[PDB]
Amino acid sequence: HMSICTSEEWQGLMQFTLPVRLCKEIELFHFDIGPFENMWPGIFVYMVHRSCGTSCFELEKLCRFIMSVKKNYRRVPYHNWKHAVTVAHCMYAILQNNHTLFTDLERKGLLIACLCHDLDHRGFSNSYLQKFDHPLAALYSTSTMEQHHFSQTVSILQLEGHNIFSTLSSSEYEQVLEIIRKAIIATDLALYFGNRKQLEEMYQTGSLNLNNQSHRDRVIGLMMTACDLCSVTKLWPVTKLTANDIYAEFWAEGDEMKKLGIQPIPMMDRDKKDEVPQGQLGFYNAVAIPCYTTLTQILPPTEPLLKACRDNLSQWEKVIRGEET
Ligand SMILES: Cc1c(N)nc(C2CC2)nc1Cl
Ligand SMILES: [Mg+2]
Ligand SMILES: [Zn+2]
Repeated sequence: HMSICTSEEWQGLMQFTLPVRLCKEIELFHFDIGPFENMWPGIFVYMVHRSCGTSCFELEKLCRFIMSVKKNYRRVPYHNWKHAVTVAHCMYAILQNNHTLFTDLERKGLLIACLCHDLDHRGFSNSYLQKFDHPLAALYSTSTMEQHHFSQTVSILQLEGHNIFSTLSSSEYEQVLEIIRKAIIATDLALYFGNRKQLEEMYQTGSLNLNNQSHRDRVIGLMMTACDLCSVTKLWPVTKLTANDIYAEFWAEGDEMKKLGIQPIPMMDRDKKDEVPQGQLGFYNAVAIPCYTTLTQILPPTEPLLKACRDNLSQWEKVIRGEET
């Protein structure tokens, strides 16, 4: 079952107003929510109200939904409430800059999918769950955690007073749940490689057509990867601090494996931290740079993400060369 927020929590959120000085900052792709922890639920309400409107959702239901989602993120080093709001902010910046390409249903579904995309993450990878035959891997054979995050999103919507989508027609309700399911499953990095390869081929051959639902689904999937990996698009000190959290979580998985008698892969071994800069250079070359390159080709307003990713790749190269630590 899903944890539920308290009345004090959602009522407090209903009263929040964003300081006007932050309006200019929140619109920027490089915005880092880090320094504003108490404002994170309020920043999410602000982004939903800007993209979709103050009357898109019943305010009481939206505040209960957000505070219950926060309560169902766990105290893990990386896949936590901060990550959820960071990914939702990147989606907000992408949607704001490509507004007319997305329907009202898609913008509301994608912001909610981003806030919920790692719901109830336990700090263990799909690799761990599958290798050790965890019951989640029996229920969900592929994209294990992602299917769980979607099931948890539906469970929160089913809590009394939390169904923010109940006012949609029956056809739009089904459509928004499908947008959310596909977007959350797209955050499984195993699916990204094939998705990006298909999109690059569609773009290069001139067959990419945003009026085609299957092509829209793929573009949305790439947008979800771009948002999920957006710590690589922040200013260097922020990118480096988030990388410490990414590895702290993977090292705890590696420690658990060692206790269970299985040697972890080097990335998850805290005794192999010296290999992190080369691991990051590999991740940027194989995953991040191609992701933002293809995204910028399809959605030119997203170019700042690619520029920042390239800047951070250069910083990791400087670390390898001993110019930075
Ligand atoms: C964003 C992100 C991510 N999801 N996973 C990694 C693995 C340690 C390589 N690095 C980054 Cl930078
Ligand atoms: Mg995830
Ligand atoms: Zn994530």
